Amino acid sequence: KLLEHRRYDDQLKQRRQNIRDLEKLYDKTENDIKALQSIGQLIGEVMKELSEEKYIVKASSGPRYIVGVRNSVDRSKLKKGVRVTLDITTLTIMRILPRETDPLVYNMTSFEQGEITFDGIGGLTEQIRELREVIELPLKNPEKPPKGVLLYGPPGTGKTLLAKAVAATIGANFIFSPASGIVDKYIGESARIIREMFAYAKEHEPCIIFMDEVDAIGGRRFSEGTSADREIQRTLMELLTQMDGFDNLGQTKIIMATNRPDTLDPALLRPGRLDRKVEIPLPNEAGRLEIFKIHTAKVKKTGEFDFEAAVKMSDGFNGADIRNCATEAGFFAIRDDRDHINPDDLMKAVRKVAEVKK
Amino acid sequence: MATLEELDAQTLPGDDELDQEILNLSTQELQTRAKLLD
Repeated sequence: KLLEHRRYDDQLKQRRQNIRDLEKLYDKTENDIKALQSIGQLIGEVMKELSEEKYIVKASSGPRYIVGVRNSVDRSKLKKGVRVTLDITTLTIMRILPRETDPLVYNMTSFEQGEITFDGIGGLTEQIRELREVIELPLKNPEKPPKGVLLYGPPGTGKTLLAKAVAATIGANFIFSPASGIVDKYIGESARIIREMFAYAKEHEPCIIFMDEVDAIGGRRFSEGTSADREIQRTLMELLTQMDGFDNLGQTKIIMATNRPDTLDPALLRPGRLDRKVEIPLPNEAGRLEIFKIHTAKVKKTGEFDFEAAVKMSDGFNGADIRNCATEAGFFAIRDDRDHINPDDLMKAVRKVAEVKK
Repeated sequence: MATLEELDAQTLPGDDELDQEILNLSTQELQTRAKLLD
């Protein structure tokens, strides 16, 4: 007879609980429903203030317009270069705004510091120190700051990684720059790109600026004729303008990247633009063995796995080539069923690594 | 020993109200859901 309390409370409990489960979604959706009335409002920076109301504002979408204030507007606060919300029809301020632009992680590439520190790629240690002192420290010791630093040699040896490892050590925001996107086509977009790269960083400083392998947007060009090269020269110069120009690296620093240095504008290499031309030689037999037991041995390996003799046969390799040595033996490892690499896996690779190139 | 039965019984319609009334509250916006969407 007493089974009803359940059948009462069973319904009840769920039911009374099922109340707002359903009910929550309504208002939320309703907001979405409602917000469909909320309509978009144009944007622009104030070029200047003609009169208290009268403004010179280039539309963030397009050309200049004479406009007035609107409301909740501070004709005080309204000032040159100030992003404001603008009107579609009234064409006046629809709000006063903060501002920033560009795909920070895409067109700009925004990654904070770096993945592994300078040490993990150690064996470049010359640079490792040498760069840090000329990059990281000049911040923390007010007693020139450095203009620019240019990697060269084979990339990613730790080379490209250096940047991250570099980026890691400082605390600045590492900002990666690939080149051609800075002027694809896109029949323009030069400083606006780079200055956002400057200014965002200039505001977001400390920032690391790392410009990848810059021979498309860097370098002295060709006949120095016009392929749209005139785009490049500009772009080539836009940095020059920020560098040989008064723009400094306030807390934001610039890492230049090339795999070959001689591929760059001589004027670019100049101090006032570049104060460091960063070589990345191949690791020595020491440096290898150094990097060897670094990149390699941290992959699980036997002591059976042949440490130096590999290095003996390991010559003219880079940091990733060292990794290749590991990675290649790893083939034989998965071929020999090895989580721990065995010397068998190894020197087959080593020569095989020393095979294709030196 | 039958009180709470009739007591938990008189809850159900008032209980049911909750869901039964929200089924109104459902359709109210469920429409507007479909409406401004579709």
